Amino acid sequence: NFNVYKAIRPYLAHCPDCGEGHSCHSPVALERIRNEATDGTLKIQVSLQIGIK
Amino acid sequence: PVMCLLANTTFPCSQPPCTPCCYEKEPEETLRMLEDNVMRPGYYQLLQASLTCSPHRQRR
Amino acid sequence: ENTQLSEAHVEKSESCKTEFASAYRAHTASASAKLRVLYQGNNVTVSAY
Ligand SMILES: *[C@@H]1O[C@H](CO)[C@@H](O)[C@H](O)[C@H]1NC(C)=O
Repeated sequence: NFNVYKAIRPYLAHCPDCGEGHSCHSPVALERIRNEATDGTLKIQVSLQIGIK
Repeated sequence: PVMCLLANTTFPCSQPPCTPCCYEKEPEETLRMLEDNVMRPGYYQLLQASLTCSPHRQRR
Repeated sequence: ENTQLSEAHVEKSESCKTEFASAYRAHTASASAKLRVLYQGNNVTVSAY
């Protein structure tokens, strides 16, 4: 159920913030980060997808 | 309610000419549906009928 | 001859649904209170304006 990630029209990005500073074609890259939840909760946006393929 | 429109066809907002499985039938035309009906939440319910997808040949 | 137009703007946040501050204006207040009276063996209490 809830199979939604067939429609992920790509935002394919050569990740600049790879290991030891410089760039690599990383799909695990962070694009947006939310921490404003006052309980120390960290909403992190990875450039890859889990769960639904 | 109100009918949705792919710039020539006034279909019901969750019932297009390709009712259902819009992306399986027409992928890039569903992308043009995204480009055209981005104002329309009934189109988003059609997309939900492709997100909770219920195709013809797929029994789910 | 490879160029990149680039574009950005500012929106509201995720917090604005429930978590938000209010620059709020008020003027001349109201005088309400609450009192308990002992009256003929009755600890009885009311609240009024
Ligand atoms: C009535 O209220 C007073 C406090 O105002 C308290 O000292 C007293 O014990 C109370 N008496 C009874 C009978 O409730």
